Amino acid sequence: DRPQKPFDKFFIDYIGPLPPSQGYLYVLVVVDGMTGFTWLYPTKAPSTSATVKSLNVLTSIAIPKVIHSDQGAAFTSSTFAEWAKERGIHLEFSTPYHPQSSGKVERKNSDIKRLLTKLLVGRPTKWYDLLPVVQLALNNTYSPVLKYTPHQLLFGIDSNTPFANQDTLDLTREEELSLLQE
Amino acid sequence: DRPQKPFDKFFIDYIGPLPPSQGYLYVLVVVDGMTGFTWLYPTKAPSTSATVKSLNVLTSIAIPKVIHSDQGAAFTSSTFAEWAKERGIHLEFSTPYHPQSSGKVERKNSDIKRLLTKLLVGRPTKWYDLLPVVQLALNNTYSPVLKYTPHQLLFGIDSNTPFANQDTLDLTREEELSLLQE
Amino acid sequence: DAELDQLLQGHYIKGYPKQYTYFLEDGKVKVSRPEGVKIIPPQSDRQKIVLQAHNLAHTGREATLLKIANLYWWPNMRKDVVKQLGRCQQCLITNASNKASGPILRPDRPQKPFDKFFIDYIGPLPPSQGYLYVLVVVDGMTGFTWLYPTKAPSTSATVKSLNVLTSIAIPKVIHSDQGAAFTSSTFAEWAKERGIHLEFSTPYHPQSSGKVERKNSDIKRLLTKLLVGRPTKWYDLLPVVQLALNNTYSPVLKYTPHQLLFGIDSNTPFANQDTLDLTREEELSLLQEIRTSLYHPSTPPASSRSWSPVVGQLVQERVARPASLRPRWHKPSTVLKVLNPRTVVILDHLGNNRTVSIDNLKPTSHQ
Amino acid sequence: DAELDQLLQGHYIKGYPKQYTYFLEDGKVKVSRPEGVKIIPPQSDRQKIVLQAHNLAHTGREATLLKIANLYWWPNMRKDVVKQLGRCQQCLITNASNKASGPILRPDRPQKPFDKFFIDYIGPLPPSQGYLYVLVVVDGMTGFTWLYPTKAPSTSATVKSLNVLTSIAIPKVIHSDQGAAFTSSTFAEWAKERGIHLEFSTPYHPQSSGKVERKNSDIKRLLTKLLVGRPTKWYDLLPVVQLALNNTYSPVLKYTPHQLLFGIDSNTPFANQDTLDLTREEELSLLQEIRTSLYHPSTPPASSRSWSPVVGQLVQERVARPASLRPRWHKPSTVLKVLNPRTVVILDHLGNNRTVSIDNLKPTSHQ
DNA sequence: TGCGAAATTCCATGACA
DNA sequence: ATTGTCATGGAATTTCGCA
DNA sequence: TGCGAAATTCCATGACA
DNA sequence: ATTGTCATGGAATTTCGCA
Ligand SMILES: COC(=O)CCc1cnc2c(c1)c(N)c(C(=O)NCc1ccc(F)cc1F)c(=O)n2O
Ligand SMILES: COC(=O)CCc1cnc2c(c1)c(N)c(C(=O)NCc1ccc(F)cc1F)c(=O)n2O
Ligand SMILES: [Mg+2]
Ligand SMILES: [Mg+2]
Ligand SMILES: [Mg+2]
Ligand SMILES: [Mg+2]
Ligand SMILES: [Mg+2]
Ligand SMILES: [Mg+2]
Ligand SMILES: [Zn+2]
Ligand SMILES: [Zn+2]
Repeated sequence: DRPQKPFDKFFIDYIGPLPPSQGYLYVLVVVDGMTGFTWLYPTKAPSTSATVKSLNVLTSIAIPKVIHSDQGAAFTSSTFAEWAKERGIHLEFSTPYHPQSSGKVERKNSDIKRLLTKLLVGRPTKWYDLLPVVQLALNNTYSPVLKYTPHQLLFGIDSNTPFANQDTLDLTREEELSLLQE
Repeated sequence: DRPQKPFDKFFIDYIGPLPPSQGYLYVLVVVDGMTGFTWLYPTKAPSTSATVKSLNVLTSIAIPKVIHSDQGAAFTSSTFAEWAKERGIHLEFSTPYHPQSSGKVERKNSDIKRLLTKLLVGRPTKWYDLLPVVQLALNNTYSPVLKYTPHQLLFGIDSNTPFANQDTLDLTREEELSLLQE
Repeated sequence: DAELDQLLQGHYIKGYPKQYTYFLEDGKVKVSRPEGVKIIPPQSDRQKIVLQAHNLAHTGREATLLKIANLYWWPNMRKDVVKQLGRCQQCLITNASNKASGPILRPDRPQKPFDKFFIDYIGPLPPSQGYLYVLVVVDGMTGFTWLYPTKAPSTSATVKSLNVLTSIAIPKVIHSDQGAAFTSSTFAEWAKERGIHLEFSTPYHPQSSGKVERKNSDIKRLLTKLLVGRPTKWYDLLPVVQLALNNTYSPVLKYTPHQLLFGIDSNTPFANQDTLDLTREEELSLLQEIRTSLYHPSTPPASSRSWSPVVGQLVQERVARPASLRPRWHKPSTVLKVLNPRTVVILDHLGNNRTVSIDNLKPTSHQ
Repeated sequence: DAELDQLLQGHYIKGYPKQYTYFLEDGKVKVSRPEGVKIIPPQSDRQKIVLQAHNLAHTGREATLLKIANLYWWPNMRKDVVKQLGRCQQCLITNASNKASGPILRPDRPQKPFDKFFIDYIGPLPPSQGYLYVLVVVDGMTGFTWLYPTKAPSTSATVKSLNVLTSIAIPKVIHSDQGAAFTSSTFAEWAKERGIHLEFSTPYHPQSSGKVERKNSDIKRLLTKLLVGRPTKWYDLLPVVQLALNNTYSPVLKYTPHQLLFGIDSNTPFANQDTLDLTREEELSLLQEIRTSLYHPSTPPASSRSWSPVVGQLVQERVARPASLRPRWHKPSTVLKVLNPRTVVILDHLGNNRTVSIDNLKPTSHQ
């Protein structure tokens, strides 16, 4: 079998609804299966329109051979199917109620949910501006299995923003209390 | 003595007052002494101002060493004297009531007065537009003494408007009668 | 499919080299070339493939081929690529030329004064005494120049000024560019009435009026120096500038335009007095000899990759004032006649005859 | 008069050749030279004579001398003529240069992606969806390009777009021209906050941003072809154009900007499949070798009459947006340091330090 | 028949919207 | 049916002044 | 070891306001 | 403190297919 490569498969999913931040409520998560590289797009609804509008930005940079997602309504619509067919993208769905992907992608999506929660507290409505720094952190995080960051696997170089200070990713006692009040 | 040359001496004089033509009443006549070449400038008064304004046009093409004229007030004024001194032009006046110049210039000024009279009749107020064709005629008229036209002596070439049909320069019987009525 | 059929069994077909193994796989004819395994599409599919690769970014010969060569191979690919490039209308009218024009002509200096005038307008300038433009009239043989201030580059202001000028002498020919003041019928009737032949530059090619255009430079340059530190009141300086330039030496000619016109300086500063002892006739004799011995330049060497027009060739005229995001070149045209190596008549994109300069043409690529 | 006194009696004076007869006539010292009889003005009058002849039309060396030589002669006339030309302020700031710049530099390609960005604005364009400009961001190593539509070339629109871009990676350096959007303090604070060093072209010299300026051409050229026959609705085409050019082959490099950035094509038409059997690590190993073996051009030959700047030399900066009938050159300046054969620091006409390109300088003539 | 310096010629450069 | 041009100042070349 | 043709490389040209 | 660039298509050169 052929070795796995970037752009072979994109894993997409929606995070939300979140507290309103500049009119946005959701985050469309796109993770490259081979490198673990992550793109984050803010949307206003888990709709096919918002999905197509956001992926149109990503696919003007690189087009995946396959997109994988759960059976969410935005992804199983005939509109999204026509959008994927026009670009030569094959759609691949996980079985209902049985979400699956890969160990690397599962853990990456775990990190994203946790990293967002830690910065939600204290400023739940300012996450729109933090999405850029969130992606840099996720993409320059060291991978124990591959022994390389997503940035290095995608570009073949070291990054100008190496996140050496590996964050705790756990909620401190104060943040635990303050998040509970909401 | 040095042979006579163009621009050695300009002879100037005023013709008028004439019937009003586009607001002008006089003609400032300038004749080069050596070639017989003639410039005609329409003015509104035999004044120093009109004289300076008209000669300023001519002296942006060629500047004479000497200007000769009668003792008319416009030429004997201290303003015109300062104008001539600024340009290095020497002023030369004929004795009061004893106008003099040269045979060639005397005859040229005769032709100009006669040629203007012949075209004044019938259209006494349209001479402003005819001044261009009047100069071409005067300057391409054959000289019996020098056996060359003013155009040829000034430029050293034949002219693109050779006036072969030498006009009568005399008033026909009809023009004699019609001019008398005015 | 019939051609590719005999290839799979082992028969020879011209264009397909014999020393390679052509096999079938996934319902596609393939071949093992040094660069890798490529698909050999049937003849009937090759035009559509070249089209799809070209249309990605409307790339030229090599950038289109490199895309096709990633997947396919067939005999003489670039031949089919060049075939599509010559049929792509968007590429033909948008791309730039890469062939320079032939070397410039140095037309003969007019033999006599008043043989040919070159006229043109300068402006608009800063308003001075209510005036905005300057009519520049240059005698082609002498360089002698007349300056007239106007309020607009109008036909009416041109006729007014030339009526005053031609009080001294009538020219044979007046040469102008195709500006509005000079191409009106009113200007043509004014010239026909006086035996003056009007001669027009090819459109949008100021080189053709280069004699007066070059004088325009000297005029502006001297006006600039005279107005340093002062407000730009240029109206009262035109006579000063006209007289100054008409008496300025051309270092290569060794004469001033005044001297070439009259053969003797007037009462200006530093008047040359060399002919003081000659008669006027001896002076004019020396003048006719000087006028015929003036330096004349020669056509320069052609550049490495220049083109020269041929009757029947496909060429394209440059678009005059192209809008934003619009092509810079017209649809292809046919060359009708070659008046000189730098001037041609073409069958226009509208359908008319048009006399144009080669600098506003490109040869249509890929024939 | 003391010098010219000994000349009349027959004594020798250095500079005055002995084999000529110098006599007196009309109260003026004269000499019979081959060209004719000329006046020898005393030393104390020669400066004023050169000045009067020059000021007629502010002529250069030979045209000024020919005027003087009509009447006068003295030892080393042109020496006194050049002396006045170097003191005429109006001539020094108005005349054109006749020495070309030294040959261009071909700076090293950035070694890695995201080492250096080149950014610039295109526009204004025909209004499309309310947008008028395009921010163009070009990675210097790969040529990979990002296109952002804006309503103005503003600092606020630049920060907004670069915040979205740098979501993927932060560059070391951003290179821009000195347009207003990039030179504001708000843009500097935005870059300092991110460890980005801002690097600015020399003023009024778009060659220095040549990497992105050249990409601007490809962008407009492709937009033009796509909009032939249609109304100029370019907003919805920017993503199409960005993707098309990022996957277009450079014939001299043999690679597309996408390939140089990622080392492997994505699911685009005609995707190159050469590395399908290598692992990603073997692919990235081949990518680092390709990135260091790319073609790099060399400095071209200097032209026949080029000048190169020297510390302490007098030079003059080109006037940015010169008004009508105003000089094109500033008062002379002194070269302080030579950063490279094409870039210098000068002591400005106002009094400041200024880093300028040699293409916007001329050496002051006559020292 | 030859040398150093001055005088002259050569000619690339750039701007005429 | 029309067509580049020429001032400018360093450099290259010729000429001059003298022996 | 050499030929005709195809494939590849060379590189002047021109436009990025 | 900063620096020209590169798609394009004929032409020039190299390589290929075959003997
Ligand atoms: C329909 O035809 C038109 O509208 C022509 C308008 C017109 C008239 N006179 C012009 C121009 C255009 C013009 N573009 C130019 C012009 O671009 N001059 C610059 C110029 C460029 C190169 C050159 F070798 C000489 C030049 F004067 C011009 O000088 N004149 O006199
Ligand atoms: C105070 O500084 C300013 O106002 C500079 C304004 C400005 C900004 N961007 C520019 C320009 C001027 C500008 N003149 C140009 C410009 O003239 N471009 C044409 C151009 C000419 C030669 C070249 F080699 C490349 C080019 F893009 C430009 O491309 N950009 O991006
Ligand atoms: Mg989901
Ligand atoms: Mg009188
Ligand atoms: Mg014009
Ligand atoms: Mg013009
Ligand atoms: Mg810019
Ligand atoms: Mg630009
Ligand atoms: Zn095309
Ligand atoms: Zn001056």
